[PDB]
Amino acid sequence: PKDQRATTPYMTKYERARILGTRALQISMNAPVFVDLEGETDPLRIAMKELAEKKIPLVIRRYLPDGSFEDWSVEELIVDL
Amino acid sequence: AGRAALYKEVYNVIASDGSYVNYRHMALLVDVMTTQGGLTSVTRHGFNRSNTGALMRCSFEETVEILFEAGASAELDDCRGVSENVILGQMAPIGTGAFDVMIDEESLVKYM
Amino acid sequence: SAPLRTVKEVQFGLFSPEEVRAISVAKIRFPETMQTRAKIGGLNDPRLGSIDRNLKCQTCQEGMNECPGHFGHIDLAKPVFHVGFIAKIKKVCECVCMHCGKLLLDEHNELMRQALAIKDSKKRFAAIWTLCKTKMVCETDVPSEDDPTQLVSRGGCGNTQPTIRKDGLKLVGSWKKLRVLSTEEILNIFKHISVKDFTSLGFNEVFSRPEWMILTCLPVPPPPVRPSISFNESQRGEDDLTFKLADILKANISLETLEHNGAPHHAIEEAESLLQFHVATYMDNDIAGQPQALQKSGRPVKSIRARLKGKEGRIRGNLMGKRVDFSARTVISGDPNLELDQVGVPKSIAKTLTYPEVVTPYNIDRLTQLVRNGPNEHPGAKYVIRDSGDRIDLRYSKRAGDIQLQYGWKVERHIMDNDPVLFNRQPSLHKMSMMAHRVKVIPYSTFRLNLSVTSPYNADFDGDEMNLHVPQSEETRAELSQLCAVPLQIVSPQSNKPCMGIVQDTLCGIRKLTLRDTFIELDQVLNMLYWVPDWDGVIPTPAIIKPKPLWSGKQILSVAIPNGIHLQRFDEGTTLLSPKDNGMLIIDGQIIFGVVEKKTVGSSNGGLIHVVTREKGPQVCAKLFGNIQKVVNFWLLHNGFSTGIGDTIA
Amino acid sequence: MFFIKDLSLNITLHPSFFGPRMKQYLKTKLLEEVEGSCTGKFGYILCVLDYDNIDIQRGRILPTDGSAEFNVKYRAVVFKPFKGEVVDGTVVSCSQHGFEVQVGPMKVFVTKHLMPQDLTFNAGSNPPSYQSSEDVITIKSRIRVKIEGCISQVSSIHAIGSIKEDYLGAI
Amino acid sequence: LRFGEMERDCMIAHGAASFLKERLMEASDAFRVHICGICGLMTVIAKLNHNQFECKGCDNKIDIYQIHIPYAAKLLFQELMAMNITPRLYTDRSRDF
Amino acid sequence: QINHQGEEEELIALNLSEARLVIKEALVERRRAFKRSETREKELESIDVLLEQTTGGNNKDLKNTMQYLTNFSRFRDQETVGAVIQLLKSTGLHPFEVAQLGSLACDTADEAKTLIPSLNNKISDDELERILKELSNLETLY
Amino acid sequence: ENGIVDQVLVTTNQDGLKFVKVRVRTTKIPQIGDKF
Amino acid sequence: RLVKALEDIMVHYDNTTRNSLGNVIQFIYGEDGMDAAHIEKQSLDTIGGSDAAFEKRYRVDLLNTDHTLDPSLLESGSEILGDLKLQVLLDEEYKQLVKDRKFLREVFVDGEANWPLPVNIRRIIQNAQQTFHIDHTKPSDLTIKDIVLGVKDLQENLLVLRGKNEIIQNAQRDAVTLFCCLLRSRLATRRVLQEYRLTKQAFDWVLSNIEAQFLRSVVHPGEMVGVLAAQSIGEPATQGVPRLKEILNVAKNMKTPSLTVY
RNA sequence: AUCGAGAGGA
DNA sequence: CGCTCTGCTCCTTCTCCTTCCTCTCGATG
DNA sequence: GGAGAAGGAGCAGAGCG
Ligand SMILES: [Mg+2]
Ligand SMILES: [Zn+2]
Ligand SMILES: [Zn+2]
Ligand SMILES: [Zn+2]
Repeated sequence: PKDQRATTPYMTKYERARILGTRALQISMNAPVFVDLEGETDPLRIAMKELAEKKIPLVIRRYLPDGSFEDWSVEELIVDL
Repeated sequence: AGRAALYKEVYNVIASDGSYVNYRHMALLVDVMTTQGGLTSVTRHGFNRSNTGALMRCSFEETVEILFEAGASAELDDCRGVSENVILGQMAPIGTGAFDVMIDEESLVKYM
Repeated sequence: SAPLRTVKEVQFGLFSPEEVRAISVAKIRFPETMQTRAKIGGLNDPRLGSIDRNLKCQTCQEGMNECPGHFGHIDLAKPVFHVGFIAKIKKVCECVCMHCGKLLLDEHNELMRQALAIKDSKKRFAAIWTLCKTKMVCETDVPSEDDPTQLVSRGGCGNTQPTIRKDGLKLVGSWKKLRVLSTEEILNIFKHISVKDFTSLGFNEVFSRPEWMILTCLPVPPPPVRPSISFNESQRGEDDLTFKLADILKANISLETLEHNGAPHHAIEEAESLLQFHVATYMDNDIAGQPQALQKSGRPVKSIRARLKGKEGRIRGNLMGKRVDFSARTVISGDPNLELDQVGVPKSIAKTLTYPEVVTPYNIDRLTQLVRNGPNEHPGAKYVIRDSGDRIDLRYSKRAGDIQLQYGWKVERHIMDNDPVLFNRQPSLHKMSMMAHRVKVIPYSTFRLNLSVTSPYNADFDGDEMNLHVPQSEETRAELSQLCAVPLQIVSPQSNKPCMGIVQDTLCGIRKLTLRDTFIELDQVLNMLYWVPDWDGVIPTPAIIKPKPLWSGKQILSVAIPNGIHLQRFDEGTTLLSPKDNGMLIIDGQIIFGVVEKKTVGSSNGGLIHVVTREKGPQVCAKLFGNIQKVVNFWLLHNGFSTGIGDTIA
Repeated sequence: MFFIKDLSLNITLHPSFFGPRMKQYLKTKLLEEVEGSCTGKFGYILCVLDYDNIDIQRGRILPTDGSAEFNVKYRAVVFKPFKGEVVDGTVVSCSQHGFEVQVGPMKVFVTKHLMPQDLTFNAGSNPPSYQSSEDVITIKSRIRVKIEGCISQVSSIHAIGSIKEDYLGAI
Repeated sequence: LRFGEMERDCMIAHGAASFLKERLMEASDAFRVHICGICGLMTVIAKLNHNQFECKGCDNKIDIYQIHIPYAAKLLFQELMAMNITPRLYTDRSRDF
Repeated sequence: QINHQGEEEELIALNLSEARLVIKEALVERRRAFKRSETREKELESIDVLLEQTTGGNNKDLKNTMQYLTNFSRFRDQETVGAVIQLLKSTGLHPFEVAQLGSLACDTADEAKTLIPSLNNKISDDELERILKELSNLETLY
Repeated sequence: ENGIVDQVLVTTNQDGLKFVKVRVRTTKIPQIGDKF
Repeated sequence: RLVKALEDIMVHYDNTTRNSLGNVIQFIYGEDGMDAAHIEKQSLDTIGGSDAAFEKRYRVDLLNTDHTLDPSLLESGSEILGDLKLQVLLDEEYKQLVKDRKFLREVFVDGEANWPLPVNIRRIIQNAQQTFHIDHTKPSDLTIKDIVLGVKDLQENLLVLRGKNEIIQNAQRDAVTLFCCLLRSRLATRRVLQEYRLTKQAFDWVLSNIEAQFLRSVVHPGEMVGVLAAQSIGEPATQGVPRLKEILNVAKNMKTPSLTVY
């Protein structure tokens, strides 16, 4: 039901945290990096930088009470945190 | 009407001690005790005697007495509770686990 | 190997005795567990959860590391009651037509139709029970409600039913015209009840069939559930269950033995009760009646129910809460020179707790050096894990200078600076009592906290102890830093007020520092500025110029406050002149009025702390606390403050 | 016999391969894991129809590690037998007690309980065919076999090839 | 140190699901088991060197799944089996949508 | 049946010959993907070329399977495969039942009745008689 | 533990069983955190 | 015991409160869907004071002398005076506030005018004054039309809920009924011109900021509200009290029953 | 080692 | 109006029930 | 020992005979 998604365009803090942790995990696995290196050996710092300018290729599946769900691309979501 | 009176009554107790609690935390409790169409206490005979998953119920104050009932009725826990997933050691459906993370391969192929 | 999944639903029910027999991989025959090291084929055999060094576990090998046990089978000579279901069986039997297979009442009675309408099976059964229990007769012909003159020939037996009484381990039927009921009779009665009756009775035809409430065979849990005991010089003293099972087997053989040998009718009866006793106590050594099974040592037999029920049982004592590794506990101490989101950890602790960092092109050089340092130095690691699972222990090898790391390998890195960690002060009364800080290693054996963080913890440096937990996966590390980080909780949802602030000395100093008369010589100002880590290197213009260069205390303190702040508090006496120097007014990170005190840097929501969090974000507010404490403490150190008996004398 | 169905498979990928090339790599992995598959519900899976249009349907990243699942939908051509079916099969290997014939991508074993009573094993022939009756059956010849029920096994799937009938006989 | 009930409560409050799971699974009680799809009972003979699996009583050799659960949890169910209780674990929700 | 697109697609009881032709088309599509990265003897060798140009030769078993499937072909030529489809569908013939007649050889209505018991009870002889001889002639053309 | 052996006592009960009691001593130097 | 009662109570992405069973407890969390961490006590000016004082502080009349707008307030003077079109806009607002006054009298019978509400307006306003040192001695470039429209436009953007259906839209209106009354209180044109001599640039900044801050402050979904509520009541209890025990346990046999007859 | 009991902290 | 019936009331039974760590000590199969 | 569930026992009224 992508048309008329009834959930917020803003990224709730839990998604921010989980996305950051995940992306850090993949980076630690030597996964491809999508931005230039300024020396942040910290995978998690790479993760915050990545999120700031929207190169995360992840989409959040939000579950409604009934089991139906919406898909929000991280690019679509508003990072207000 | 009873719900409102119950809230008002409890407020006196909390206020009497000079402490302060937000209305949100307080009203929720009052609401929960009446959602079942009655003054459901939070003792063994109230909240416990709900229709929630037995595996959750068995950890309140009575364990074996509840398990036996599950077998009698062949209960089917939904695992939507938090403690239920704790026992199984699975990610609870809350907080960071109240949703799912999916890889938008379309966006991936968008970024070269 | 095999596919991995996750648990979605759990279905409960009662074993089907043939299902039990099929599942079991060995029948149990001998109560004896032993000639010197070989196991009786009929009990505790290698087909079950074999003991250490025995790689059988029903041809499962793997020792006990990667293999659980398997269930045995016992064939009861006679059926026995399940303790937890005695009342349930009693109620059900009060509803069945007592050797008919049908129910006392039917849908032709509107009352049951109301009961049958109940969606809730549990309530449904109770509702019906209240009605059927009063029906003492199952007459065949029942006048129809629609046609009173017409009767329905439903009741097969057409006879009466006896009143049922819970006689300890057995039921007694009082016939309205009295005898002990037979386990066999009840078992047959249940076996003659229809599935349609199960729906009304709240039973599941494929998971919970009423006849299964009566036990015909017993599963035998493997040794892991009743572990082999070697607490003394190769002395067994096996768990109570092992002995308790033997008692049943001894009873089972005896009951079978008596029946086969001479059929001494009475002696059989006592044995059957003894069986019903031993099985009952085995499942539950606690009943309303007197009977209390006791071990040969004289103490009560610890039954299954005892294992689970009660605090410390298998449910609360091991599932909801448990002992964990990668943790520590010690005594705390104050240290103003540490920021809110920091903590001091002894070199000894960091030398032991480790983190499994993953080798990547971005850190392989650093991790390489840590391994070279080894576990003896602080900045090192204990274990190097190859991709194959080779957990090399640097403790017992010179290979620390020879191993060549490879990407994907894990290193048990010591705790290092800025590694997030979780603290907890027992009792954890509420959310705040657990928060995430950053690590700085220190050379002494205690935990150092910034003074201000104590108030939420409800802590105190009078010898209090506090717990430390270290996350192990990058996932969790990120989680804490963004959800449980110290600054994020500065404003508490408890009462809509900041939960932290300046307390104890630092609060006292500010009053004096910001007091109207407080003036600072140039010498001090030069130092005080430099203590502020955020100082921009620009000396503010002294308030007094001509007679001597002086700075009023308010001038310096403003330096710590970041620019762009605006607070306006007005008291009854505040009139843009504040003759009492009360109230408070800050403009663009500059104090103008008021004496800074509890009502401006304390817990009050109108205080400065609350404002800063919202105009700059916690990441900035946290830096404030250190700045304020670092400054005032330095000035107070060089100003001093004390108390004495004179303070009380008027 | 042969069926077209939009089937799906669950595939897991290790993070290191999470580059944009993952689309094609996953396409491959699905192709290897789908083709050459035996299964009781669908019998055997011959190939994948519409090799393009890969229904990735979003990757399911796991919380345990960086591995993610892919329930990738796909149209596949599969083989499914039925009891009492006629197939014009070919003898793959001979036997004194009957034959094993190729029935699509499935193996069918002709059993001597179910061939004309007058047909007898002729070891003298090369191959040692049956030559005592009209229904002469050999490795190099053509055969029709009656599928008297599918005997599905854990490792493979096979059925009974019956010959004692007016039809579904030799050649 | 015992990560007690009051402690996990805070993690629920903070919503630190990932951390809570780690503290209760990776920290201790980690254990792998195999289960039967037909019946939700840990009754699988795992011939790991043979990669052969089976559930006697179902003769099922294809419905085998690997599940990570607390070692204490395994004890609870096995005790429940000893109790005549059938804790069947299913990995597929009966409700679909 | 139903596809994973949410569309209740009918159970596709694919004919042996039409299944082979669909497999040929699918192999051609697979070879197209690789590039971007009729008599039974002719089709048997033509498909083997596709198999060898799309795989490494490990899957000998299927290469045997298609080779044997091609040998028992009845309608190798597709545009004739269409004809039988229209003939059989015009009668409302059951898809599962449809597959056998297109994949198996039969000359007379009775022979189909003997070969397939399902037709024995409910099928109209006239439909079989006119159709089967038409298809028998088409088969003889191969 | 960390100390030096102070006084090693060897004796026997009324039953003739040999007993050993060892006293080890060490010096407690007030540390950071020690209560007062 | 309290925690066990409220473990599974959590807020879903539909901005509702459901237990583990999915039973809905509160349709909108706390009856306002507002985080407790982002709310602080604030005054309600329209409640207190005498009616004449209330009218003075808010009423504006471009036609009569009693509530004449002082021309020095704005660059536009007599251009505003006499404009009935603008007078109508003022009449709508003043009437709107009057309804709010008598409305809030009912909500808070005791007349108390200090309650927790999200987004501290005063601090935003004071911040506005200090952004670029508004020269409060010169007339401003604001117009009544701009002020009145700005207030309404802000309200239309206070989106707690997203459902476009009437049912959800109706809830959205009731959710922010109290908060929007405060806005119409402290953003009344008379005050916006006299008390806070803002510029057009500044006023645009304020309205943009309030909306931006407000959205940040809405309660996040996935919250474990029950646990937070459980503990929040808990730590009070560790500091009456036997009564609390007497409440949570319903215990019909109250220790000290009593009546309060008026 | 366990259980039991006691002493003492937080 | 006695009889009967039935719920209604009353009246004992008859259960089962409450943060974290640190040491020592005696007795058990 | 409290507290709550439970089951029996009596009893009177209401309808019946
Ligand atoms: Mg203390
Ligand atoms: Zn085993
Ligand atoms: Zn009967
Ligand atoms: Zn099974």
